[PDB]
Amino acid sequence: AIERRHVAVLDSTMSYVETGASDGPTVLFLHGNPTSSYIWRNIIPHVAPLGRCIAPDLIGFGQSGKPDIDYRFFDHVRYLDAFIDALGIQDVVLVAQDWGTALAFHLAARRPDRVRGLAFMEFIRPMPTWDDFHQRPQAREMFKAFRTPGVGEKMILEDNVFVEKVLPGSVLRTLSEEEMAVYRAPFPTPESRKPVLRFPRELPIEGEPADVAAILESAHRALAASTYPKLLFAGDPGALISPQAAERFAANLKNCRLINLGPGLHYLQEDHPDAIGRTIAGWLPEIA
Repeated sequence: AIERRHVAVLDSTMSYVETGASDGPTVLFLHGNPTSSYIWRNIIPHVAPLGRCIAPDLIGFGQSGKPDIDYRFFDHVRYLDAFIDALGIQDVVLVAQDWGTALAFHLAARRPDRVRGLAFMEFIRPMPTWDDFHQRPQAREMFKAFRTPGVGEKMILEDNVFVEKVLPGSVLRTLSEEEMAVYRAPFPTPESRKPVLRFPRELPIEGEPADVAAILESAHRALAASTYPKLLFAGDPGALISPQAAERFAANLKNCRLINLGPGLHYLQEDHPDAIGRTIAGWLPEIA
């Protein structure tokens, strides 16, 4: 009982995977850069017996449409909101990673009524300095380059380094040639890679861009006050989130359980699908 579908959204379409009607909650899975619903493929089967799983491809990613837009964070907000409306999704449990977490936090800040729980990992937070981005200095230098005009275009649009090198580089196991062919499929041309280049330029680092920084600071205030149940997964060493930062974050949030998965980098779904899926499955009955 699983299907890839498409739905008209604003000026385009979005693709999504759906497991269909369930007596349990609706569970909305949100990927980040430069992945798609595909990253949840080994996790969703653990959750499907307990809830209706919906995993969209963000606009410009996966099998979603490629409209002529900027692909800013605010564009993703609008397309995801319209996706939610088009499917009639109401109460939801959010499962999110990377930019999917920023979308989840901003959704919960505006519509707290609807958010019944949040399982998250490797999340976006305002970063006052570059030392607050990532944990390895060579990664900081690379993302500084992505954020530099001209240089980032060459690296991401022309050479496709985010898909071809950064993605497999932040998985401990080796992604197979067939897995990489799926991950590369949305991005055959420099033009198609525009969303992949815009995302790192949206990261709120040193207060810039100021519009994203302010919106995510507000979303984090709402998250800190919120009372819905939460699961925070973390790897060692992780990438955006160190083990120490994850422990402090989960300790300070309300109703938040920390799951230390063990050795892992950024794309934790690729190294720990059973642990993530089984843990979410065991936690959903607390929500219902």
